[PDB]
Amino acid sequence: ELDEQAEYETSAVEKRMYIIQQQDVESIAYNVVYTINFPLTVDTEQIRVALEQLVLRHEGLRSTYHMRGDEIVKRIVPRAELSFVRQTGEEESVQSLLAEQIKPFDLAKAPLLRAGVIETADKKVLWFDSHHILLDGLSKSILARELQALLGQQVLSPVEKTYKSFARWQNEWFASDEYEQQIAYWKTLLQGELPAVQLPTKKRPPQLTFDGAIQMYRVNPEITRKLKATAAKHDLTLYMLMLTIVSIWLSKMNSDSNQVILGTVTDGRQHPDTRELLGMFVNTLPLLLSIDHEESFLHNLQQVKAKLLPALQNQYVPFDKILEAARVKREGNRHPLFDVMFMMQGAPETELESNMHHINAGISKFDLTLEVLERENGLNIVFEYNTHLFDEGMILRMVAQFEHLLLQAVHGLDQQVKRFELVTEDEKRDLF
Amino acid sequence: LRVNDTAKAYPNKLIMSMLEDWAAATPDKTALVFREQRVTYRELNERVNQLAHTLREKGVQPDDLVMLMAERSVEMMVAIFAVLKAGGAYLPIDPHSPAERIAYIFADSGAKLVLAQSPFVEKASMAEVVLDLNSASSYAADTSNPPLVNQPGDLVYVMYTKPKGVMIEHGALLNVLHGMQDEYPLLQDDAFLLKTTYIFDISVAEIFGWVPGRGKLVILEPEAEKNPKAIWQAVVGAGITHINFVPSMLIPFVEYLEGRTEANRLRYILACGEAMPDELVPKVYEVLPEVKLENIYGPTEATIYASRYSLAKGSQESPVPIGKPLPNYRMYIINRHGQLQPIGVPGELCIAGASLARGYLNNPALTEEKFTPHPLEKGERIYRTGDLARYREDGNIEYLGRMDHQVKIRGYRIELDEIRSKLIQEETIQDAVVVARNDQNGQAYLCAYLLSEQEWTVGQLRELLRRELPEYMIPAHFVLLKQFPLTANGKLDRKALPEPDG
Repeated sequence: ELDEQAEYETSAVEKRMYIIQQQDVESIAYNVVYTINFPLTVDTEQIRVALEQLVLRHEGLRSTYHMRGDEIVKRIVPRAELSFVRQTGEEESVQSLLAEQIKPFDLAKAPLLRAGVIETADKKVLWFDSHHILLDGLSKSILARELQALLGQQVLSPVEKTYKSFARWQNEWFASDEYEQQIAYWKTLLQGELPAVQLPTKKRPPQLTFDGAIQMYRVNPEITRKLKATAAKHDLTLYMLMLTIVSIWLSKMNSDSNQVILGTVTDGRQHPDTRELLGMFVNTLPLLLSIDHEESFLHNLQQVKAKLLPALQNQYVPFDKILEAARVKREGNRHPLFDVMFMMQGAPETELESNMHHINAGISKFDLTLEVLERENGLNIVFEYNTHLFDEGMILRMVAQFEHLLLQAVHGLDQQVKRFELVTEDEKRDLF
Repeated sequence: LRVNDTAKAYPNKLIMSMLEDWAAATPDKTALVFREQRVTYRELNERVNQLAHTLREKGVQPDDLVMLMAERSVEMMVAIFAVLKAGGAYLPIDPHSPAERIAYIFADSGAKLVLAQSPFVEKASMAEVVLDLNSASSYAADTSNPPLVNQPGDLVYVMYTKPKGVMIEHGALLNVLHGMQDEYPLLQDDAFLLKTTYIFDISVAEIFGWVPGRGKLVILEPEAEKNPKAIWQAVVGAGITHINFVPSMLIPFVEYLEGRTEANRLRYILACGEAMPDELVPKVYEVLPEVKLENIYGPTEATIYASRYSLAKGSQESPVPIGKPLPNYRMYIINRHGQLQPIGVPGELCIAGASLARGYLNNPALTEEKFTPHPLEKGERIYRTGDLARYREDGNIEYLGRMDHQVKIRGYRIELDEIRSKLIQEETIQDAVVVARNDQNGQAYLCAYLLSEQEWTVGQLRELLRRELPEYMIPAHFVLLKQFPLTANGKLDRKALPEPDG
């Protein structure tokens, strides 16, 4: 634990978030929006009071980022005033009321969080808006968990560690032999020529756009259990299975390319003493997967496993460092190493977390993001796609193709991947 | 040689003397057209002579400031020409203006008497000598043309812009009426339409531009002021040949496209008052071929108009220039130190010549501030407009806007016209408004006001601007509108610029 300094160093990933936001101060691209449907019996002031305790409880909600010369620096404010607006409306105007709430953040101003309650005839909808530099995936689970405890009239043990302590530990760890060995793996892996994933898009904008939309494909609970049973039968996780299906899908849409590249997200909780801290820990990893179309689906699952484990073992090299080691920089109309993001988060830890609906405000951080979410014993396969690159009809087709391919893989484990069709029968009929 | 070689000798015979000859040579020729009224030259001239004597009977010497507040009607023409024949200057007032300003204008003007249409005598509160314009009492039976003691140096009208009154001499006006008539001859066959309110210098062109060629004047009704289809009827109905317009009013007028036709007689469209958009030039010609469109520029202190640019049908201008000056006009673009600017360099636009206004009425500290004896006019004074402009290679002047508007934010003083050109490229966006706003000191956030009935969220709007230009000129705020708000002047002003939302 660090001593009470006036100012602290920021982590490499905190530096990246700050740099990205300061390069487009008007961008709401990294706003993390969630909703929770509460019944009318809940007292809204209790929610307001509970959130104010979490503000006082977590330094992340009182953290302010500043630029001291060329060093991105963090200041800890002792007390911050939380904006809490109250509005009454109707279900027909919820989205309109929410759009007015989505405002840019001043990273130099605390708290980096706004909230409010939209009361309707049926529900009292709690809404809160945070920035990703503070609220990553696990942090939200920690927030939902502790808000439920407080609303349930329980007490919380004091937070043992602070984010700034992890920031210093990781900064000093960057100078160790272990880091030099991890970045050496990335140097040898990413030195040669890297594969490019070309998607059937419209003409690309000269510069990167972030307008997007979401389509949700629901894998019913029955199929989901068979997938889990298959993965467990052959010593595999559901993540490895879905990753291999996405890799094959991208491969087939890329003229059956032998190599595919796609990004993923690791929890980034390197030190075990950070599982309870609010903060942005998740690290982005590039996955160089090889799809042998002549081999069976199982053989590709083993190859993906063989390629994945080295990546997960060297997962704690910051993405910006991986860019440095690869002699690659952010240029042009493509994203640096990958254009497809594959995110995956397990089932909600609590009932409150289950009723949290991730609101996409028309944003796509990449060309396409596949976020498989275990929800209600099924799989919510969210297709986050760039609206300038795909029409609504184009994604509904790609989604239908992915569904058709997923159904062939579960029913054809021992079949060669080359035998799985991507084009649907309805597309053949209309072509004729 | 290329810009100010405008010396063209013109007859110094006064405007009413020209009116008199036309009534004496061709009495029965149709002179005015107000709905069913088709007054002839002999009918008009005599009614004018009636009102002239009662003004002379009430001590109207030259430079006498006669006030007027008669809305568009045949009585307006009778009032104007008679006040001109009497010898005094006619001072228009808007009947719909607050009483605090009419009392201010009258007090500051020191006018001797007021002629007002019958309803507007009570609105002219505490006016010393009020001869009701409509009542027959104010007209003397004598119809003999009064003697013209008015010289070219005496005031003809006083146009008010705490407002200020622009004192203008007679000969200054004659130079433009003969100037416009040379370029845009309004002959017997041809007619003019009265669309602009007569509290603005533009109207004086319509009011008098029909006498040099023995044309007719169609007194468009106040009911059809802002109504383009009603205006459009007057074009085909009376065969209007000259129309004065403003960049704002003509776009609705343009929106009635080529599908409508039968306007054979129309010759010229003279736009003035604002910088003309670029898209408006080719859009007009498809809607109305065989017609000459002209861009006009003229401050009130420069005798109605000052500059004109003839727009060829086969040419498209990237900036629409305000053009070259009129006959006997000389325009100068000087920097803040009072020396002439070269081609392309912005500077304060200044007009000089015989057509400069006498100055501001009983505001000498301001008159000498704005009408400064400049050495570039051989000691004669120039009117400092406060407008930024520049010359083209061929010499046509380009209007750039008011001073202290362009800000070197992030190190660029480039105009905002290129920004307005990319918004309208999308069919969902109708027009363009780019105005900077300073809500607080040190916090300046520019705002954009467009017209798109289709919904555009906050996130999508910033990315639409990315497909046009990089991220360094994007407006800090965006505003959704259903119709552009304008002022009562029929113009776009930054005063009617509200706060951003959505």
